Amino acid sequence: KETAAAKFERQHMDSSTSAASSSNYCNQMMKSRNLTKDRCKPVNTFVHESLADVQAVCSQKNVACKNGQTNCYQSYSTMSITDCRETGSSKYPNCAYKTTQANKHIIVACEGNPYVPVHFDASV
Ligand SMILES: O=c1ccn([C@@H]2O[C@@H](CN3CCOCC3)[C@H](O)[C@H]2O)c(=O)[nH]1
Repeated sequence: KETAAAKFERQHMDSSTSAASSSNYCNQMMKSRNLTKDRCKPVNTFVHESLADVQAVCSQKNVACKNGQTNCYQSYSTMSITDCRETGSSKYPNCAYKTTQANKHIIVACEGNPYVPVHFDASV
């Protein structure tokens, strides 16, 4: 199958690129990470920091999750991220995305033992 931790890594981690995401990046990555199989996932963020650094966020600033749960954590430092946002003219199965790089604090939901990221909540 796929654990929640692994699913977070597949959907949200891209440590291999520092911050040079081309205009093609989201189009390629949304497909390669299997986020366009059942539908075009409308919004998805990739984090270009080490797995250790992102995992460390679960020990950082506790904040409320958007859904009202209390297991969200905000990074003390800004992180290099790429936001992928489905274009207005994107039509499944040909999902099309705008690629936007940012340096922002991330907010993730953490669960389990070990306590690790399982959802990407927001960037601020
Ligand atoms: O800045 C972001 C914000 C969201 N996501 C994605 O959308 C989040 C939740 N959505 C909330 C609205 O209903 C559809 C699902 C997912 O948890 C997360 O995968 C981002 O990736 N980066």
